[PDB]
Amino acid sequence: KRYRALEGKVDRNKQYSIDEAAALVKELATAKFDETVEVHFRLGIDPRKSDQNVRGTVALPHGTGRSVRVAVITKGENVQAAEAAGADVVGSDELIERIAGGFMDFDAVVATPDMMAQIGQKLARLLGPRGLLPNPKSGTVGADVAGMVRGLKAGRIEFRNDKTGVVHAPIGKASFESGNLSANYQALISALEGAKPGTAKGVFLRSAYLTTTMGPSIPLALGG
RNA sequence: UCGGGUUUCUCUGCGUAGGAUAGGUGGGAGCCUGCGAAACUGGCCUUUUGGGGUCGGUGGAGGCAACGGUGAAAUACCAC
Repeated sequence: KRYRALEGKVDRNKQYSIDEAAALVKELATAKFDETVEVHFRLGIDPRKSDQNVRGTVALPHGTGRSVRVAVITKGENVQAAEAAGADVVGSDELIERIAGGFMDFDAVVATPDMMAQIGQKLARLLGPRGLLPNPKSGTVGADVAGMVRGLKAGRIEFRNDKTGVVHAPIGKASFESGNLSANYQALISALEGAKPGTAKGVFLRSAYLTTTMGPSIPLALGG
């Protein structure tokens, strides 16, 4: 159990908005190690059609307690511009053997302009239908594997949708401040309520709830 | 008796592989002694293919997830 002195201070009938929940989120987590509290939203527009899934990304503010994940595949003057920085698993053309041998937990596997065919002639039989490839309009295309892979540096990417009616993206950690849990919360209603491709209904935001390693939830308010 | 709603309580979810239905994210490695995990017999619920609960004989009480297995995710520990 262990449900008091952290839920006794919790009532699921009042409010705790932006400048208030931020000074009461790192609190409701007197459990074990570092404890992050989720930020819940509800995509319940119409959860059973192909044009209601948010097929886009989000970019976290500062620097989380994590790192940077990008398995580059390059050759030439792109190896010293991709190993002397801090990406992930970089070498040469043998990165088709590191992503077809027995491990695919890597992220945005980059390439080279004239070497896109390395992830299109050799890894379009396996890595083809994975939706994690470099193309000339989305993530990282061209010789931009040092400037806009910084969108994979300063911002936890993440792209997912479901079949029920719950969508909750993380802020990172609570190992910061009471003005930085609401600074990470200025990029979640700033990069997640913009999914309107084909058809939708009326009124989007309704309320908000929470989640930890021992809860709980004080319904977050909304406004200016 | 019927019409439904709301709220407390109650759980099915195998087109794929994956030993045993993972239902989702974060703390993804810890505590749990304070709120439905093992399968011998003519089963209800999923339908006499395997699988949570069983009514009772039958009678190892400490563990599991995982590296592996594995996939845009994994079978457990805490909640929405």
